Amino acid sequence: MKLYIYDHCPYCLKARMIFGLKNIPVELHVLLNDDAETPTRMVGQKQVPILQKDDSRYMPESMDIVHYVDKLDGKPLLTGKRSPAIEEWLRKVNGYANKLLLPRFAKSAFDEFSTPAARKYFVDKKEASAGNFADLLAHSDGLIKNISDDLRALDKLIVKPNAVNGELSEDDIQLFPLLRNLTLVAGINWPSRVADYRDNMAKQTQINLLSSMAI
Ligand SMILES: N[C@@H](CCC(=O)N[C@@H](CS(=O)O)C(=O)NCC(=O)O)C(=O)O
Ligand SMILES: [Cl-]
Ligand SMILES: [Zn+2]
Ligand SMILES: [Zn+2]
Repeated sequence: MKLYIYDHCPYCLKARMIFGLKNIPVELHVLLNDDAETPTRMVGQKQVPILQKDDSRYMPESMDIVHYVDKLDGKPLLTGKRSPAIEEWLRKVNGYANKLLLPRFAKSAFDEFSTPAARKYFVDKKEASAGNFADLLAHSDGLIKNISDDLRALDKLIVKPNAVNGELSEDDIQLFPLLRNLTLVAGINWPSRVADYRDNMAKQTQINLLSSMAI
């Protein structure tokens, strides 16, 4: 199977997670952020992730790909209970996390931004939507405090470092991509239980953390 992604893309990360959790090999391909032609040939419009199944057919939609791959061997892993507290925490943190992440993604060495035009495409589309990146970056100190404090709240909710609610669930697929991308943010104070969850899920999923290029 092949997965066509952006490295920063949280939807893409959800799809990458399930391959890692199931120990199913997959060939990753990072598309340039401005490449409409390639995803359009596969699924009809520019979007990632895109799965190429072992029958060569292409499938879009992270939700569909996650559940397709989880069921492949008739042994689904995503069986644990959902947590309203975790889901509510994610809604709260998603209220502002992109104010930190988008301007940092635009300055980072992800392969989807490896041409100038791709990087400019991202900046032009996301500034229009999120607002002036300079202004967002000038507000970093408050935003970094807010996420450090929110992670202190999450610390008390993590049941096991291998599964947020104790058994692997839909909530791990929603939580880990956010925690992975937040390792790009220099200055966050990571509590112990959250750092262990983040590291264990990075190891299980075989998805890299971003500490080495944090800004
Ligand atoms: N409903 C789809 C959403 C994928 C999506 O919007 N992905 C974004 C990248 S993410 O970093 O925001 C995307 O494909 N953007 C490309 C564009 O809109 O030009 C799914 O669940 O897989
Ligand atoms: Cl899902
Ligand atoms: Zn994106
Ligand atoms: Zn799901």
